[PDB]
Amino acid sequence: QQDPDPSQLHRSSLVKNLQNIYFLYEGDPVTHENVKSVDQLLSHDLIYNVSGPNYDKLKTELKNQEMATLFKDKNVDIYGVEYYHLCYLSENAERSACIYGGVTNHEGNHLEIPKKIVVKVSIDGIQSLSFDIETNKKMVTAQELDYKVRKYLTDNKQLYTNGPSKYETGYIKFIPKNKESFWFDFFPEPEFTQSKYLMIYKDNETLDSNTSQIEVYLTTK
Amino acid sequence: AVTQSPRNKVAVTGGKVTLSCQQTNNHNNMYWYRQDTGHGLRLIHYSYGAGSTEKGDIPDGYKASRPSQEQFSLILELATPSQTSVYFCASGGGRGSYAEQFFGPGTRLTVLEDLRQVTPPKVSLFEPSKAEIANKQKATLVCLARGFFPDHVELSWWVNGKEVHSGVSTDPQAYKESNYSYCLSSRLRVSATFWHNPRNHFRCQVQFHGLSEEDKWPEGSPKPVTQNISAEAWGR
Repeated sequence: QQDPDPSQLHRSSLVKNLQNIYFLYEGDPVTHENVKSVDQLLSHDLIYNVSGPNYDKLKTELKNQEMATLFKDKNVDIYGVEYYHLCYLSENAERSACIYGGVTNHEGNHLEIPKKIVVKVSIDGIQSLSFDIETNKKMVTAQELDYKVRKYLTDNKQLYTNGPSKYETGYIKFIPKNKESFWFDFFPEPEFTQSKYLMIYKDNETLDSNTSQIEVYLTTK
Repeated sequence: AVTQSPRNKVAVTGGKVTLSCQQTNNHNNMYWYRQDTGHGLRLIHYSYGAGSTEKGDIPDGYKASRPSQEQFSLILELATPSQTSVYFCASGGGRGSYAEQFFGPGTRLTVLEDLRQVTPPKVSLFEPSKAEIANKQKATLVCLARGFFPDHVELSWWVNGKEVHSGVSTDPQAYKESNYSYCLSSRLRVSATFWHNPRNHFRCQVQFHGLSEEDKWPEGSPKPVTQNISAEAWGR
């Protein structure tokens, strides 16, 4: 994931229903400690018998069949951004939520004291903001961190609103220890769906919470 | 079933208003429309499901929220007179076409510069014209509510304690009679023989939805809260 060029970023002013991104990062994520699959639809996904305000079943599509059957029986911890429209879990029964990735083994991945990760925000080429992110997982998913980053920026800097955004472009760059860095565009294509957008989390990319960095790049309208 | 709350609302310009829609049909799609005298029913915002909303045809000035399958809210951050209207909510299954939709009871929303114009109604009952009360064979009572504002009222007829819809002839809609004054009327027809029976009881029930607790009214004058006034009368 080699850095993005200005022309490579999505413009927020070009999104008709950007508030459907807002909802995702403005509200609570779906989190579950030590649970194990219960069912499955496609070969690359796992279904859990967990509940939340709007669901009694959770489906998580993973990277591939391999990763799916890899976590199939293990006791995982779940942390993701769920969506409801177009969330086919079965044929009939509903009240199910869907996400991508957000899975990690629960046993021996927790920390005594939460690990704080510094998030260095740069607005208009000027890194003028820094705030902390916290996690208690040794190996955390980029998704978990990405969410925490956006939940903060939305609440404090109005990254997203139920409508337009004050920023035109934006992205988060993950800088792992001895591995290639990568990033996620904060905005979607002019026409999108939560499900199609959230595929950035499907590869279930995990990071060493102790040796990973986070940089955020924003430009105002 | 589809419900809306509030069903009546008077707001001050520049204030925040929140109309709420609750459904029990478990339909994925929910809608928010507005209706304007003479004009049509227009779509403001709608939703394909929880956690998402979509811009309708006249989204400007409105925000929407779909906290869950059952609830769909319409938020008006900065209320303005142009937003005075009758709002309708609706849930929809399948593709969400009209034949697949179910509407709420509607919500009257009136936005004013200040609430000092809001006034309850004057209700009066009238006995049948001496003329018709001979070579008419039918006695017709008239109930008139007027001097009220805004137009958030209901008029119902009750004879002998039980409600009646037969013979009743209420006006389709409150006719405005002045800038800050509405007027509504209704007739109740019965047989002279019935109207002349001292045992029969006629009652015109009128309800006017007025300011609520949430609404702040300048102390000193009586807060024009909701009223349930009734003009009654006996036979002969």
